[PDB]
Amino acid sequence: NQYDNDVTVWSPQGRIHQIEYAMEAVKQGSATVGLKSKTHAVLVALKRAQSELAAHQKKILHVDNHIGISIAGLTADARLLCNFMRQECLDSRFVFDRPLPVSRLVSLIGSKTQIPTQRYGRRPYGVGLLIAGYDDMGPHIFQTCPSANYFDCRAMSIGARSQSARTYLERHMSEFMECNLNELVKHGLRALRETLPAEQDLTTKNVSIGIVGKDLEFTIYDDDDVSPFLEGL
Amino acid sequence: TTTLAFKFRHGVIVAADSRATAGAYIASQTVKKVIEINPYLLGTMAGGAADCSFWERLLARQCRIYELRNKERISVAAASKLLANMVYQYKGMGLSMGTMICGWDKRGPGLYYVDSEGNRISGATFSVGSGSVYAYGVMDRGYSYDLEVEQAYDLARRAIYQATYRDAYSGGAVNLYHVREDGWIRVSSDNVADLHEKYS
Amino acid sequence: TQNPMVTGTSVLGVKFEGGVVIAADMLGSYGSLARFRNISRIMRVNNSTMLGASGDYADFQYLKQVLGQMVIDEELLGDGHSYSPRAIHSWLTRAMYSRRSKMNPLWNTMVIGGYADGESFLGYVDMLGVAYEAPSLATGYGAYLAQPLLREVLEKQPVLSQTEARDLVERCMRVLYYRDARSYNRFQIATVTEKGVEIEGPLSTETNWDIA
Amino acid sequence: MEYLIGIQGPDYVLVASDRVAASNIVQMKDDHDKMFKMSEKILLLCVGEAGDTVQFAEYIQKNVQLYKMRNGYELSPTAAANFTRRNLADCLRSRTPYHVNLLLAGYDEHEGPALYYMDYLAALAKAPFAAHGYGAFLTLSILDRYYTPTISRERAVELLRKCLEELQKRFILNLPTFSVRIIDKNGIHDLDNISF
Amino acid sequence: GYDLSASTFSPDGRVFQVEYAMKAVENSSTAIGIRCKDGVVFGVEKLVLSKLYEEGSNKRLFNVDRHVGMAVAGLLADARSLADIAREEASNFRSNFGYNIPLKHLADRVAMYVHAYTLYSAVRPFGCSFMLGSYSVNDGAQLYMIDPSGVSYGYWGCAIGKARQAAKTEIEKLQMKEMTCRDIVKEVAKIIYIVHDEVKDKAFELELSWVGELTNGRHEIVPKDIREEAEKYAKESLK
Amino acid sequence: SYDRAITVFSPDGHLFQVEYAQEAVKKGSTAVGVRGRDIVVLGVEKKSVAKLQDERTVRKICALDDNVCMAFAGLTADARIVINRARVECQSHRLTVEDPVTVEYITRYIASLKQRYTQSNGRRPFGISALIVGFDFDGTPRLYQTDPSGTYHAWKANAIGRGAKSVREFLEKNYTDEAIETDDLTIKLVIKALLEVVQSGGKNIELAVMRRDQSLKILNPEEIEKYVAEIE
Amino acid sequence: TTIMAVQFDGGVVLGADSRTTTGSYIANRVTDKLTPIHDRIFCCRSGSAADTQAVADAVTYQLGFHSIELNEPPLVHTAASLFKEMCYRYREDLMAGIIIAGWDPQEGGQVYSVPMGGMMVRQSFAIGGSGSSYIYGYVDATYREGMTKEECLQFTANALALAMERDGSSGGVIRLAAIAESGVERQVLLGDQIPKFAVATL
Amino acid sequence: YRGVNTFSPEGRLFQVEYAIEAIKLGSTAIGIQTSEGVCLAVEKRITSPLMEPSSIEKIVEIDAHIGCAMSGLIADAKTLIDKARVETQNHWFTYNETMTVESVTQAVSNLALQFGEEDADPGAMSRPFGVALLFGGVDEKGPQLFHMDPSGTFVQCDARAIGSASEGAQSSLQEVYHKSMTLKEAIKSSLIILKQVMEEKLNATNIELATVQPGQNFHMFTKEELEEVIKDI
Amino acid sequence: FSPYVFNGGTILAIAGEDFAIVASDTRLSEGFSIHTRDSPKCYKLTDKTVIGCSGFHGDCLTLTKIIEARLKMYKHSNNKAMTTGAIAAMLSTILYSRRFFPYYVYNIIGGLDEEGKGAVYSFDPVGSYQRDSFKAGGSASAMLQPLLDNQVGFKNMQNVEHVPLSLDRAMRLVKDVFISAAERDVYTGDALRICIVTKEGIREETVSLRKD
Ligand SMILES: CC(C)C[C@@H](C=O)NC(=O)[C@H](CC(C)C)NC(=O)[C@H](CC(C)C)NC(=O)OCc1ccccc1
Ligand SMILES: CC(C)C[C@@H](C=O)NC(=O)[C@H](CC(C)C)NC(=O)[C@H](CC(C)C)NC(=O)OCc1ccccc1
Repeated sequence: NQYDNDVTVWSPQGRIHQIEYAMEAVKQGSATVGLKSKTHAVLVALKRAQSELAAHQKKILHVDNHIGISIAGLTADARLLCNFMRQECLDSRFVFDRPLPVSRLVSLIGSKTQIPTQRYGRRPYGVGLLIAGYDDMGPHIFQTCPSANYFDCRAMSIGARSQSARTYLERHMSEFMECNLNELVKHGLRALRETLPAEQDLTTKNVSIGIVGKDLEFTIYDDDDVSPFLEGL
Repeated sequence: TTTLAFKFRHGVIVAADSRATAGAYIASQTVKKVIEINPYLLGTMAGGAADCSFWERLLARQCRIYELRNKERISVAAASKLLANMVYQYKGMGLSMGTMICGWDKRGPGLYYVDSEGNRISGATFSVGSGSVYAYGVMDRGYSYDLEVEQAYDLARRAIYQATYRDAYSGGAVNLYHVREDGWIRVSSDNVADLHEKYS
Repeated sequence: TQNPMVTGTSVLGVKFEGGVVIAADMLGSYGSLARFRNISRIMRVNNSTMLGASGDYADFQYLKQVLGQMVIDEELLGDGHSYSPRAIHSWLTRAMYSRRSKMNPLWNTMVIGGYADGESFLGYVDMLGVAYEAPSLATGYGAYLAQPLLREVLEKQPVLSQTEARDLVERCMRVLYYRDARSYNRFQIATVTEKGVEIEGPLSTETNWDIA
Repeated sequence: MEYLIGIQGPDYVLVASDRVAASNIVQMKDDHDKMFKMSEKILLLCVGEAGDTVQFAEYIQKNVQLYKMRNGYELSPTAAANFTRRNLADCLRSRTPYHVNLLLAGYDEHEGPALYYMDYLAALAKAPFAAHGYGAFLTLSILDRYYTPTISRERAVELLRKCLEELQKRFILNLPTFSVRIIDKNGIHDLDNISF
Repeated sequence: GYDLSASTFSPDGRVFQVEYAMKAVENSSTAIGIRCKDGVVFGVEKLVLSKLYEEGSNKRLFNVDRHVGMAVAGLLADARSLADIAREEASNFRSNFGYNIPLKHLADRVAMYVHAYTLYSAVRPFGCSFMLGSYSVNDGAQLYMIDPSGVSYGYWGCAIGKARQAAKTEIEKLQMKEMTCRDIVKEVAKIIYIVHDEVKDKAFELELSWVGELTNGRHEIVPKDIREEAEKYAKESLK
Repeated sequence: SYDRAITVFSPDGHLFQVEYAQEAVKKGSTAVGVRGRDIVVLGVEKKSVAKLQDERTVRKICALDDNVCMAFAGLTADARIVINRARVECQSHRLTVEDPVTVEYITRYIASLKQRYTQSNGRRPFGISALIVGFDFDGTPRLYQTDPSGTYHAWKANAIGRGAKSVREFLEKNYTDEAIETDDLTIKLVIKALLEVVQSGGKNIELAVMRRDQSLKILNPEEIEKYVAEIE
Repeated sequence: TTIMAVQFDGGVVLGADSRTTTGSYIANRVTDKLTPIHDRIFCCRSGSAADTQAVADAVTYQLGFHSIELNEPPLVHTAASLFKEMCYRYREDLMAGIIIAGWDPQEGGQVYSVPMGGMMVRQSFAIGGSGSSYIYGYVDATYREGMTKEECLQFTANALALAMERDGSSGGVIRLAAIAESGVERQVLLGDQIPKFAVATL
Repeated sequence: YRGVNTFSPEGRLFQVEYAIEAIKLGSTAIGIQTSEGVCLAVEKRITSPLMEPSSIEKIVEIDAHIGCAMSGLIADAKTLIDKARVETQNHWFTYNETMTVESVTQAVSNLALQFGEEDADPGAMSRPFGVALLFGGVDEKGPQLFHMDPSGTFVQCDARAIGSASEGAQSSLQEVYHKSMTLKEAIKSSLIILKQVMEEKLNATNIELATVQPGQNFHMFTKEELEEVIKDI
Repeated sequence: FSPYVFNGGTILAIAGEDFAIVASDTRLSEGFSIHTRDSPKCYKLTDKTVIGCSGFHGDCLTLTKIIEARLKMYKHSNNKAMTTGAIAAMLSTILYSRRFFPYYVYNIIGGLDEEGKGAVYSFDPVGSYQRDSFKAGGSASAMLQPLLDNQVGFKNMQNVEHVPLSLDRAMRLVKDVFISAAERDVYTGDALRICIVTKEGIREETVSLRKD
């Protein structure tokens, strides 16, 4: 019980326990799904409220006109990362007058998130991200971890009870490329529904959707704005 | 420009013109040269338009913070000292700013003159601007601590009007303010052209 | 650079149907002295961008080193994204403006030509951060001598062919040699099209009538 | 320019100063006060560039009062004068010099009355009498002619009047009113203003 | 408690923190690199953790410079950080001296940077091993490998990861000193398939890169057609 | 620069370094303060004269300004540092605001300083509690208390230091408008409260009195003995 | 000051005058203006004596450490690059014009010019200094491609002699140095050894 | 041992968990949001009769349209309140507008959790703030009530109770609160619950009540108003 | 080395009951030469706000980019778009931040206020700003202003009804003032770009002026 108190301490098995715990934080978070087609990248998140009289915590944030994120973990760390991403996107537009490519933005995140995991007194970022964006290379979906590692995905889910969602995405992965925007969103909602604990249904109060496309700047749908998508499932 | 303020029995009267020039060109004739720092505090602007507007606004923010922290309105002396200290850091760097701080504090009506050159003094009557010399003559001859409210309004309007008549860089409308125990009130805004007809 | 030492003269540029062409002589003048007569003042920024520069040559070499390094770094990623002529033009404007603001300017006037997405680009950047895009450009004395000829033709005919643009550039280069005291007879022509960037060898203004 | 004058007697210090605050050929104030109360027995008379005088004098005043509050006793006039010179000299070569001319007057129980002279270069001198400003040129000779070490305070005020009358008759600037104060073993006493 | 920091020697003179870092490198999938006459070839056994990952995700082959490649094993996050350091070292060299950094010099600079992280308690050792390869006409093909401890050596054929020992045995029979890159690519693919364990790991994707005369001295990914031929050859060999 | 987190939370949400600082205040000598109608009185119990110490240099009652004074209970060295910081702030407030400080303002300043030391890096909490009394410019008497935690409150009458619970209990029952009716009656209330804990009385207690316009005044031993005699 | 460097097949030839002046006074009349940066790498200095000496010393330190680290002989281009980097960065503080000439296995004899401002350029032959302005026509008229080492030595000697004759800031003796794979051969032409051209008399 | 930036096996920062535990030691505070306005109530919890209740300021005004209620380590909240006031005035100075309640809560929450030990600052905060804040105000969106915790997480809530009696105060708020509730009903309901949870008998001197309405500014009830409401209550 | 150069340009803004017009010429020049003839000084900021910047083009581009960045920062933080008044207040602070190295730029913001009515804000180089009903700035500011005061302001005219300004009358007035200015001001007169802000959106029109 002496190798799990610092991030600069390797364990005998060649594992850093502090990083493992940070990965365990995002697991306690709430579920969120992200998928892409030939034209669009979609983020659907399940928001939960601490109390019945409290508003559901927001999970999808703006980064730029072509990039958005879904968070799962420590919100304070999420805002710190979101702030960093926005500045990087702004700097690219200011210097090159051009949107920052999604992959290059993700690489910057990994570099920033890696530094804390190697210095004494620092801690990993306790937040996972699902980055959805559109660039000259087409739609993109990325996944980030408290360990400074990222994966270019075609459909991913993170958060509590997200394995049931990942099971659905793998089963129907073959259809996402050639489906329309309405069909693609419904696929994201159906997966999120699987994560839900049986006696509970998707509602306009707990579902938030984020869409980015070829000719569609990143937009967030919440509250009654989600009703058109839910109608049909 | 011509700004003017004096203390009398029923508070302090503040008056100014509304002209801003860029060299010999009349940039505007509707400039508000009196800043409502607080419902009980006023500030006048003379010199650089940008310098005056920025530093008065900075003073207004500082005064508001002071009230929130201390749960009591800042005094006129403290507000003028705040402005004097803020602008003294940039002494000799080219700031042009001549201000009068007018209000009603716990000690009573107050009138302080603060200049970017570092001057900070209090007095019964003050006049700042290019036309200040002209407004001093009219104000000095007609001023009395026992003036009636209506008389004080007329003296302030006349002093500004005469200054606009003799000073090329002063003109527009005469904005008049009156600070009382329960706060300041916007008395009137009379155009110089209309005043010229009334006085002649 | 507070005071330039070795400087290049005017640089020309004009865009045609499907590309852009830039010209500049190979001469570094050390204040009324044709000191270095075989220096190329045109650079291949990348596969779809080329850059000519006037003013201090050392500052031009510095920008060559910096800009060349960035292009290398972008190619290392291999993610399918490459700097466009507009992106390079934007980067140069910021670099020039920032140096001017710090009061340590890069004493240069640069012309950026490129061709991407089936669209031609031609941009200008001064040492003070002034930038814009025009159908034709001419820095230095080219603004007084060569620009009137290019503008007159382009107003008559908005769209030119590659051959017409090349002939127009050669005529302007001839005029500059006649009337510019800091010009040289050997010059280069760089062209960017869908096939990339090609730089022509040390051409000479052979057509030089001297009927006195 | 402003005017300061100080006369030191056997057991008192008499100081006076004009009460004019001008701004480009206009008297903005006619009752300006140029004397700062360092302590119960020390007065600082400061003239010079606008802003510099108030900033310096107030800064010294805060320190001198702080010394009294921290140690339980007030600074001596000599220590206060040397403290002022140290601060002025230190700032002399900095990026923010203070252009102020100072007269420090005080009374100590043991040493007695003391008058100190200091220019903007921070050169400190102890003199029986001193004056600052352009008026010093016209009044210093009067003091030299009529001053004696054993001058009574009644005679000192008369001698001060002769100096101020000379300013009215021969000086070019308009200095109608003068603040007057005296320091002795009982503290600082404010006398009637000398007016014309 | 002698193994809790990199700034303490064990009683017998061992830095356990460094040793544990190597242990982490020993849990990754194998990655091999073979030097030949023409140039250098790299190969990596990329396991597909989930079918939801895009092909090419978490690529373990990098181009630190236009003429230098890089293969890595172990913690991927640390590897990417070292790749950024190598790029910085290569770029700084060109700006200061005006020509491409020699591979030996680049390996030395990165190795010292790695070694600086095994001396203090304020940081931890990089938990990753990587290999640098390049080819120049003047210097020829060159291949290097660096471990967590910061040790760098030249190799004729190197392995790192889980099946390091099995890969080393296979590499011993290639006789690479008189072979070309075209033939070596097929051999690299064959070895990876043999060492891989299909019973334990579900599936993997083969990533290949090379640098040599055929590429004109620029490190680049092997063309898709060549990779397909190599994969077919390796699968056919596994009768 | 030493930058370790001296003060941190603990299970059940406690700042042991703050609590330990409080038990350090409790070991100090008792101090009492009462707010009268036109007078504020501060009292303190002397552990032992020793017959050799110079009493001038061991005063536990200090004047922050002309209108404010305070008495502490805890580490003597820590109090001297806090007192000096308040004294410079009082002069600074005079310089800028051009008016004398108010008791609430200086109490807020001292409390914020103490709170900062409980949340700063590489620092130990101040081990003192202070009783600040004075008169605002309006003339209303004020009495405040500050703890090491950085909290402060306004008190009609309070006691800090050793045996403060009993003195506070005595004050609660014995504080009334009649008791503070006269200045002499207010002084006797402080003396009687102190006598609840200290044994000898008269020779083991120091008293300081602040009036509206007059500055701080320290009662002489003869005056203290006379009040003690009148009490009995 | 007159500094000249020429390139021939398999090496380079360097030459310079030997005059250093403070106004119109010749402080040193035998100054050596050819500073060996390394083995088979030389630099001819012109401009400010203090700046050139400081810059030459710094580059010598940098190149020596660089060569030791790489365990290979330095490249002439690398030596020029180090001169360019410092001369360009401190262009506002340095008054120094340099020409770097030497031999390396990779590229053979090379001549690089680093004039005031910090630009670098490879040249078949280079000249610099105050006296170089008087021989621009001569070197352009009398230069040929494919000259041998002996011809280059004579060509450099003639050019320097003419410049020293005309320029007032040049004079003294001519110091030459031929650099090839074999080594460095230095020589000094003084007195009657200096090439002589008859002065027209009417 | 156990640095401040340490992760528990369940991914929950030890320091944040302890700071949240410290909130339960504070006095109860209630805030209700209604279309007519927002009301804040807090138990003063007078310790001894000799203490002056006027000196306990558990409700403070950030700006003319923003009010804050505090619970926990009251000394910690002083810096958070000062930051909120400064941020509000900076926004007016720059944009000549009034910051929204959410933006003020966001700025304060960002300040929270910015604590560290190594390579942070010469005197950075060594521990999280042990205070939970209730921000009430009226913005362009109307009445707004926001709750901020030590973890830097903030969320809008229709009605929220914090303090030693948060569990049970929230229970009562659940039964009584409804969307169409008026401001008068909200004040009455808040007082009724406070009287229930408080150990001491409720009177006009041991509680603090403030309201913010679209028309009027931040208003703290005086004794005369407090006596009027409790009489009916 | 002077870090400033004047590039000419004229800008104008007129506020109406339900509209706001911002117009400017499209000539960029330096000294006696013309850089380009298609460089408008109008910049769209939001769906109901337009800014016109003229002066030193280097500072014009930087300021516009800074403003564009700041608007996005505000939207992200406050979750709502800026207002015309908020932009004006911010621009004053941005301009004054460089008081001792000012932006040599003249700005005029035109747009709709929160109530839906037109609003025009004029600026000085160092941030001094003030709301107005109509304003002209740039090279031909002195030429444009007097007629706007006479016609829009009805100043010095007696026995004239003060009819509210219509969009059509404003558009004709804008064209006429610029046509007159082009005849007398060298720095303006290549083309006229008109931006019309209304409830529906921002509309753009271009009108030719005399090339020289
Ligand atoms: C609001 C008042 C300050 C208006 C008025 C009163 O004095 N100001 C003025 O008359 C002064 C000139 C001089 C008399 C100081 N004018 C100004 O300050 C005008 C105001 C604009 C509306 C054009 N602007 C101006 O002169 O700016 C030029 C400038 C450019 C860069 C730095 C500093 C100053
Ligand atoms: C050493 C050569 C490479 C440089 C040499 C050749 O012309 N330079 C010079 O002679 C220049 C000439 C000019 C700048 C006045 N002189 C110089 O650099 C300085 C004068 C300084 C005030 C700048 N001359 C001087 O005092 O030289 C002293 C000296 C004497 C012998 C060797 C080295 C240096």
